[PDB]
Amino acid sequence: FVEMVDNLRGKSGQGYYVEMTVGSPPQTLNILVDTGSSNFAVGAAPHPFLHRYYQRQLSSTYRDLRKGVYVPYTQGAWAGELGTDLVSIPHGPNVTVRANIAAITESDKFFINGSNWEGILGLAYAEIARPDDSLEPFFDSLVKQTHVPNLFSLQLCGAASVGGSMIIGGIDHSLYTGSLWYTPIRREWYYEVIIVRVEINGQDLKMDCKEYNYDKSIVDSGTTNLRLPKKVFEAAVKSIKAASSTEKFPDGFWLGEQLVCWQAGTTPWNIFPVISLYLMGEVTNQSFRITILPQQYLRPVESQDDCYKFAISQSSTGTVMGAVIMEGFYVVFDRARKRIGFAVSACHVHDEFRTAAVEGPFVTLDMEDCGYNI
Amino acid sequence: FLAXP
Repeated sequence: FVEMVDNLRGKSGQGYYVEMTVGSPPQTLNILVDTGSSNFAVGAAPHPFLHRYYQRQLSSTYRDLRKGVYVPYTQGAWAGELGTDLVSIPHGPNVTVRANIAAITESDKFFINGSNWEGILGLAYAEIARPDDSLEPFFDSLVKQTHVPNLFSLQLCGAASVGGSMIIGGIDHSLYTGSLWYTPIRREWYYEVIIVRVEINGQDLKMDCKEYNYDKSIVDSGTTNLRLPKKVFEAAVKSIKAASSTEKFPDGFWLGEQLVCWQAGTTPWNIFPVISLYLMGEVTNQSFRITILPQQYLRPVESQDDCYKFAISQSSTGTVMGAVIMEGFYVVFDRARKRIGFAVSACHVHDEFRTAAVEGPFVTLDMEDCGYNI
Repeated sequence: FLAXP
């Protein structure tokens, strides 16, 4: 794994990408790591925001599946041509696999100017692949064609340069401290988990736990924010407001439309509360909690000022534990054991007084009832 | 990143 450490790069707020190669001879591309979808896709035609792109005609091993595909996301969408080719990860396992590849030929609000990635690696399950579950996702193909164990882990390191590690096939202990706590994957489609309690600076939000998972809760490396179901978002904002008493912020700030700025070096983190999500544990009536700091949910936007955007936002399609959550943690996607592990990240941003945390056990009854049905 | 399901 030492050869996989620090294999992720990016621009703050623009996405974490791994270098991959496709075709013959190898065409090097930067690919966004996305646990929130299941399609492997690459820019395959010129676009204002692409420095490079997949040239199918230059790959001797490219196969045209002669079928189109369309993939819509919460933010953006693209359409393209299905096909297959040979795929390797330079700073990952030493192997070449054949995999499905969507060559993106049309897109809207998908590519991000200056982000330095040209494609996306959907790491979730076949069930949500487009056009349908018969289009084998990359990680399934990797596992089937090699001896790479059915597991990967992500360490996303926040901030304007960003970095981290995608450890393919294992867990690198130098990337975390303390204990790993596991939560079951409720269902193999997205990486769906179950949130059983929410606290803001130790104050219970006091909602029925089903609200926290309406209509699902997912772990998504390809989404910036912590996105909460509308009802939960409103309650969270009210509680966060109350907690941050010494300062009043405009409505626009809480909607992510206005930045808050302070003299460089004087950000009063102490004003804002920590936020804890309790997750269903692997043992009956047992939960654990992960706690994030405002250094996670107030994201720096790029003079002599530090400006931040509030990065907790509303969702119409359930909770999304995005980069805001993941940057505090080393996260183990244990597909073999149908579970997601969390530990305190060795690289998370914090201060001399508070730290991101993973702690348990806590007693929580009837946790299974916290799941929403359908 | 998927919308729909």
